[PDB]
Amino acid sequence: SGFRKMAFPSGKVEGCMVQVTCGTTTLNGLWLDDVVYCPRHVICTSEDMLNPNYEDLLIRKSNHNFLVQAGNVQLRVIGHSMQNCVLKLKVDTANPKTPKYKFVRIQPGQTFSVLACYNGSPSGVYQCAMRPNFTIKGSFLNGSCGSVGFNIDYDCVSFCYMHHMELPTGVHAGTDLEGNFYGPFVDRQTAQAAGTDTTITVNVLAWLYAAVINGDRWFLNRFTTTLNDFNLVAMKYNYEPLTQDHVDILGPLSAQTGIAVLDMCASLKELLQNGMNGRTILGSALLEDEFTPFDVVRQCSGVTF
Amino acid sequence: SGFRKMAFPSGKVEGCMVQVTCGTTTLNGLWLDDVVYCPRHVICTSEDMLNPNYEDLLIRKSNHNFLVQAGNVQLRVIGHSMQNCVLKLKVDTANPKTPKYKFVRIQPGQTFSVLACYNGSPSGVYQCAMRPNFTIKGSFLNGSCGSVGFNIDYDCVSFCYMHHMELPTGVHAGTDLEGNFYGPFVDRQTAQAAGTDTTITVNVLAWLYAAVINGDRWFLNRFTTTLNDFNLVAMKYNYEPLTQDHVDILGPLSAQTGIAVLDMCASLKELLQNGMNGRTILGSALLEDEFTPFDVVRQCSG
Ligand SMILES: CO[C@@]1(C(=O)Nc2cncc3ccc(F)cc23)CCOc2ccc(Cl)cc21
Ligand SMILES: CO[C@@]1(C(=O)Nc2cncc3ccc(F)cc23)CCOc2ccc(Cl)cc21
Ligand SMILES: [Cl-]
Repeated sequence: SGFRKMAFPSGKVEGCMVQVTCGTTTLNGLWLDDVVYCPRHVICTSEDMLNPNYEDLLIRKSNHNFLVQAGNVQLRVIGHSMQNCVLKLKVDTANPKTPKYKFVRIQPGQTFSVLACYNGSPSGVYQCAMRPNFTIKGSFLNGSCGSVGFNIDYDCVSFCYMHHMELPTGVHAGTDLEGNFYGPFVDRQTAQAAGTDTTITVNVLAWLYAAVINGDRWFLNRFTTTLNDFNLVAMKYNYEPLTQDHVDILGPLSAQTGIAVLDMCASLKELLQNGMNGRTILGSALLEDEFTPFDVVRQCSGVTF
Repeated sequence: SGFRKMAFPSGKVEGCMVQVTCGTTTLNGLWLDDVVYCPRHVICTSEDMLNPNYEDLLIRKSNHNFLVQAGNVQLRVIGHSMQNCVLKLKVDTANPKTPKYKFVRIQPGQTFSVLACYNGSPSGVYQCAMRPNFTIKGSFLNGSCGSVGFNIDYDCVSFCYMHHMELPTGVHAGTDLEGNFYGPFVDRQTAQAAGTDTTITVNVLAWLYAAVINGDRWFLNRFTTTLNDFNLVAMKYNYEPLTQDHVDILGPLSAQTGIAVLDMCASLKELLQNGMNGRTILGSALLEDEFTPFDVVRQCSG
């Protein structure tokens, strides 16, 4: 019993975190094989960030301008190239701790673990979801750039996020490991804002199934709904549309608890129109949307890595 | 910016998790140097659990009755001793991945990261606190026994908890790494129950200071309170008494925000009276009590 916001074990990722310094800017890099990946804005000064020409700024740098520190060992940079918003620093030494890995681009609603780092040193691990507005509600201070997001499937680490910036509302923006931003963001000091966010409907439903598995049933009712009626209601509360794929994905949880996906949608509909009425669900007074259906199955079954 | 429930990076602890098997019982062990620590109930059968005589059950076991698996490598048990509710299995190989570590016994209100494991394999990491009733609100299924709680301050892993039991309310009980249970719990299947739980007041105050540091001030008020008047109100909402030690501990956060501890206590009193009125504090509609003053400083400053 118990339901916690749980991150993947961060060990396989901790063995890849390095410090990257270029001039006065220090941030984090991900050392996989003989390449260190980091935000390309490490080459920029505060004045450069206003309007940077990254090819022009990069062509002026030599390998020795990048200081890469792996623990108390300085790695030697033997090449450098840019891929979208990520800088790839070729180093002489392959990381002996390189795990089996993939670079995956995730969709909004998908969750991942973030290993927050400062000066190439991991300080914390937390779980978060890629919001529908492509931001993440992370916890990052100055120097956290280059910290990464990941999922671990079997023994393979799928790197899905690299931290680049904080928006004025305190939320965060970054890229996949191929340097493509999630969202309409750019790595430039200019007016940028997170768009209107929505709630991840399939995730709230997954978390309602987690509450039922853990003995919380007060929100259940005799009612069912149609997918179309539920979406008409959901749109009204800034909830993402629920598709047939979401209903299919919730199938296993629907079979385990005996509550049909549209039966649980009628609970969610009632919760949106009437509130919790002083009650909580899994120790929360808000409907939680940062657990996917797969996270619920993994935690309520104990999958290991 | 941002305030998350943050766990410590679990890598240093993952390299210590082993599987311990004794007969039909399989659970987790913590391999540090040449010793594997695990709950002593690994020697029990489901029937032995009502009234086990651990010294009598242990004296019947030899080293080869304990199968210790570190990854795909079987370790050789060369000794065994019991220390309170922990079984210490001496093994013939020191863990090459043994980090710099300490065994620390924590007080209620303290937080730590849990590396939940099954069959010596880590499955997840989460943050939690030692409740005032000495239980932890963890996420543990059958086979999670032996999973550990820890903090990492600097490069040293301080092991503070080892999981042993799930109480009937779904909450969890365990020991420090010297085998002393937190709370009035015993490693027996006799009727046991978590005492009435309360909110960790100093932690809610720390989290209110975290909200102020992150720009949330809506809950502040022009009022102050005496420590005694605050406690009289706090007791009525099942909040732990706030001691002068707690007020002193909140000193740094008070100095950083410019809000006196007793002024923050007056905001809390008002929050308890009014609720949040549709508002949130750091993305939460409930008053959070699983962040200590130390956690707030660490996450907001460094
Ligand atoms: C690299 O610095 C920028 C940045 O957002 N940094 C930060 C990232 N995360 C957390 C932060 C917390 C506090 C803080 F002062 C800065 C943070 C701030 C300057 O403008 C820009 C413009 C574009 C880009 Cl892609 C990055 C940056
Ligand atoms: C060691 O087994 C006991 C136990 O609480 N196990 C569990 C621990 N954690 C999570 C669990 C989730 C589900 C479950 F069925 C059992 C769990 C089972 C009940 O009797 C006792 C009596 C005393 C002690 Cl110290 C332990 C135990
Ligand atoms: Cl303590």
